[PDB]
Amino acid sequence: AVKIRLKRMGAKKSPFYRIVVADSRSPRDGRFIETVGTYNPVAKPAEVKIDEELALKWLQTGAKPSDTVRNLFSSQGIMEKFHNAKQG
Amino acid sequence: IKSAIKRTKTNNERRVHNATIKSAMRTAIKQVEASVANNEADKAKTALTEAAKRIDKAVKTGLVHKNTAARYKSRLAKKVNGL
RNA sequence: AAGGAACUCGGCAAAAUGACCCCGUAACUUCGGGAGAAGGGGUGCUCUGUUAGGGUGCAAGCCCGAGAGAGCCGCAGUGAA
RNA sequence: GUACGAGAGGACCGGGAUGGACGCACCGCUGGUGUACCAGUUGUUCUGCCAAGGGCAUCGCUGGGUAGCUAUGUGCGGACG
RNA sequence: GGAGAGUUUGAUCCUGGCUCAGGACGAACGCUGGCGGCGUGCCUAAUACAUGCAAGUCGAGCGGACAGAUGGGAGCUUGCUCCCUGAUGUUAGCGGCGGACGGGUGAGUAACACGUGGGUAACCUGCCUGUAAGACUGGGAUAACUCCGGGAAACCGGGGCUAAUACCGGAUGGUUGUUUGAACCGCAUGGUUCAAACAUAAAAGGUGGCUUCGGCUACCACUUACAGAUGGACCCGCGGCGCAUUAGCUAGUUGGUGAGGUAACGGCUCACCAAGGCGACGAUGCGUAGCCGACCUGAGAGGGUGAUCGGCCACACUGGGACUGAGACACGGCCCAGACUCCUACGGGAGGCAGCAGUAGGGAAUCUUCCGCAAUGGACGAAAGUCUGACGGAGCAACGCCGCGUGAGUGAUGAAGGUUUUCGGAUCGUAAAGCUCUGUUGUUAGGGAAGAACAAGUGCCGUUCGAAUAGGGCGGUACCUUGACGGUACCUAACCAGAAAGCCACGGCUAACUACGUGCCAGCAGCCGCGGUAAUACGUAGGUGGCAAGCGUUGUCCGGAAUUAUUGGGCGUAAAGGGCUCGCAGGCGGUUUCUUAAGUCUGAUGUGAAAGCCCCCGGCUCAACCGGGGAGGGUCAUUGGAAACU
RNA sequence: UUAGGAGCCAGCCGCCGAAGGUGGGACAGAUGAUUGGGGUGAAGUCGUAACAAGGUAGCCGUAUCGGAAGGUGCGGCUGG
Repeated sequence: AVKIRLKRMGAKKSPFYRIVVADSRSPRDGRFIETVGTYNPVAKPAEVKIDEELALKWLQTGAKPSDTVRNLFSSQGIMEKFHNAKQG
Repeated sequence: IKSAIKRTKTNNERRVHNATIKSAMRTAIKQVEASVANNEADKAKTALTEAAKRIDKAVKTGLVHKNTAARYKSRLAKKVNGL
């Protein structure tokens, strides 16, 4: 139930996203516990900024993200550092 | 109404079956308590095992929720301790 | 039976109410009352009881019977006056 | 809905059905009274006692009540000429 | 980071009122109105609702139906008809989990509801990880299926057949309870740990591979235990209203004991016994209202509001109960009554829009009965997928903020025309014409983003189990594939001054004035007040001025209002000293010294979420908006300091 | 082992229990003939009470009488 996930922000046409550790029972704009950095889809270049260390503490407690959120962690190697900890 | 009719067709069928577990659990306790008004300890020992047979299987099935059943155990158990 | 003051000078007459315990009581008031205002409720029998408890006596026993729980009865339970 | 009427309205004349008003009759049916009918129940006396009854309490009171006389109940009546 | 101005009067100062300039609206109305982003859009009626949709999902839980033709065979018309169970496909019912969240409304509620800080030794937590263990042996049904029966229907009843990860027994289990020991500690209840004994307490298979056909294996699910993660319940100080023309209020009330009951503490329930409890620091009562981060305003202190977005509670036609489920007393679930609607063959039933829209109705007044699951999200499933009125966008109204226009240079002749005039002129004025000009947008034709990251399937390498190089699992990378908005934004080129401005003011407040009409009449008016014949105040015209796609008026709230004055007034006569006393409560304290640390001062720690205000950057053609970082906000709690003053 | 027990349910029973009915009080609002004052308006009528020693110095509190402002009684006050 505890899904680390995106959070919809910004204007009407061009969205913005914040990567958020929360409960799924709260709504799409619902409350949370603690966040990690950002996401930008409307940039044709990069600038997806992640704290890159804080979620690994939450992943050791166990919080399954959706894959659209998860592959950003693969792009910065959070999960592979975490999989090394699971191989540790 | 929104195709949840399947709930009520099962909820009544579970309501009959759950109460048979619940009411037989009630009769097991009183029959132990029958052996408290009666002055029999050996009959109370085999009835306590007979009662806790239903009690321990009760939370195994559904809502009896052990923290009640601990009070169901010890309140019967001090009476056998009282004999 | 159905009906209720149409009867009639007029609820005249007649029925209706009553007992004791318990709850509850308005306006106004000269604070004494009004008041038993109104408005309803439980009352019998048998068992827990030679009762709780009192009186009486030296005890033995006699009288007074509070509240409840139980339960049985009839339409009714101050069954009558 | 016809003659009539511009409509609105609305017929005579003639058939059938059903009521109110009072009138005779009755008890099968709805109930009413039914004090030498049956059932319950209270106080108290009486048949030696229990049981079971009897008396008196307005027929003690309360629920029913058969015949009988009853009306609001049921029949027909004032028709056709 | 703090402007004032008209008005009492013959004249002056005070005093004191109201008036006015300002700032916001979820605002409405009048007149007009070209466009683009971003944002809101039933406050009154929590009044009633036509129609469609808003919650399902698993054939890899399971039986059967249901198609199917891989082939096999049959009868022949060469047109077919079949009989077996192909791949695979469908899922009424069954069973698993979800439906308690997502979403709306603001009615009650002045109290642990909320806000803040706390406490739990007095609690709970399926779905999440991680660890510890496991998953033995049987049993009886039953729906669907049919077969009858009863019903107008709603549907219901009976007789057989059958399944499962459905249900129910037996074993074994470190749960729990009992009994008896120990150890340690707290804050009384006690708590924690260890031993022994007793008592029971489970589980399930499915998917694919490998098989010696015994099975094994991964993966999914299952039972149990530990923690963590996770939300929830209960308790407590401290906070934010109106009235004393509400002063007395409560008997399960308030206490104890035991009992029952609840996940849990309890008069929470009941018996018994006791008579307390609540109160001038305002109980009880009543009117009123969802609260909060915040919004607006003020220079700050404060005041007003609690709409949208975010937190939480409460409610689901009105009221009451209750089941299954980890979790409800369940917004689109059941049962009951109350009103009402609908149907009935009158016997009976079905229904709940404060879900999205839309309509009625109310009212001054608030919008589209669209498209899409592409992104975000949830739901279930091993996944694809399915389901989504969450959400994504499109549509409406100047509702508001911001952004762009409505032509622009040159041009004196001061044209023409208009208005005024002492008839010289004056102004509408470089304003037009003329000339030159680009095309934001308007128009035409083209090009055409990012949002889309992926999943899934393929490829490998690593690691992990594995009887295994089976076969997987994750982890990496590699290929592939996915747009509602929408050919919309956008950009490219071509086209024309061509499409496009108004309302309000004009005595003094207050920037700006004349001419006609008009004669206490018609009419203005926020304030002083204007008109009984020369109205700069009425109405009109010209001409100014105001601001601009808006402007005025209207109702609100704040401000100016120091005009409830803590910061930031008064009381001789202006509004105001009680007629004066004795005084309980409350209020305040001489001097010197020791001490204490409640107040006070101060550190440290924990916390006051995010969005918003504010500091500073960055992004969108700038702005508005959006993003990044930081501060600030607490009569906060714990802890450690300071000792003059209280 | 040809069935009894256990347990289970139909059924009835009890407490609790919403809505309904009954009953006398609380408060809230419309309405009620008539009346009581209170302001508010065009040269209405009646007096002159105040403000000057206001033609009787006014004024507060109480009592009392009259068309009505007021009158005086008693005490008090300087704003006589």
